[PDB]
Amino acid sequence: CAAELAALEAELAALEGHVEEADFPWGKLNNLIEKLWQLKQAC
Amino acid sequence: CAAELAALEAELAALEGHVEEADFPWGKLNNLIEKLWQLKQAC
Amino acid sequence: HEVVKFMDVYQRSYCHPIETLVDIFQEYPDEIEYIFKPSCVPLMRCGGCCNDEGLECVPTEESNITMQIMRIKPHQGQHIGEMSFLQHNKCECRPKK
Amino acid sequence: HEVVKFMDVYQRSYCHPIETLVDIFQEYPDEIEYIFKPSCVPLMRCGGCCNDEGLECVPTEESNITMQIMRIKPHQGQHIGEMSFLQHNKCECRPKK
Repeated sequence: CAAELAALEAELAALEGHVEEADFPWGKLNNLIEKLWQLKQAC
Repeated sequence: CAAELAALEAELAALEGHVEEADFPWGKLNNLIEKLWQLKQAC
Repeated sequence: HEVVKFMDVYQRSYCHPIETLVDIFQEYPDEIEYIFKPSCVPLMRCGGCCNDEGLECVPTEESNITMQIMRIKPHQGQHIGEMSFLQHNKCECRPKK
Repeated sequence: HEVVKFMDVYQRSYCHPIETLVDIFQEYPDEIEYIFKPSCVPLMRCGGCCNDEGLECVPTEESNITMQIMRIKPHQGQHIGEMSFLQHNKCECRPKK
């Protein structure tokens, strides 16, 4: 759990500063947020 | 907080074994449950 | 009263299971002879937003939970028994049909 | 998978503030020129049951919370600003009118 959680949180950290960019990939962020919720539920 | 919380929890403990009695006072229980929720929110 | 930062808002509002107070009648519609106490139960159910008009938040994995519920039958009596309810373990934003 | 005991069910389902995912449009109906991202926010709002047909669960004390929300105006641009929402601090079951 801890490893995968760390990986997902780092992916989120690398996206979150970019959300105001015109062409930001919201779908990528959304898929990651679904993985984070699902991992927290399972863990 | 701790004192009032203790008082309310004891009131709940004295009611909860009686809920299957034909004439149990649901309104009394309901008013106590509202006080418990409100106290937890405030505390 | 700190202000909630954008990404925290966005994560917390995005489609995921959330505790939802669900009417028992709604789940057990073949039981119109009974009064249930409580009348509603706290269940994990998908909720929140997808932030895309073409998608909707739907369950992709389910589970079950059992709770003690009082069943009242007018002009007979009452009993507390164990009733099972569906919960949502995982949710996804998927295309509207 | 332990079964949830009656009094715990009853306390958890009884009228009280619960985190509820609320559509921003619904709260800001004079803003139909905008797309909001996220489109919904997590707010404490009264919910649950009263276990009496003559009563309904209503707020008796309110408060406010501020969140960062992206406001998009089509054919112009977007910005993240701070938006305030109403929350419910206390709820009671009171007579239906």
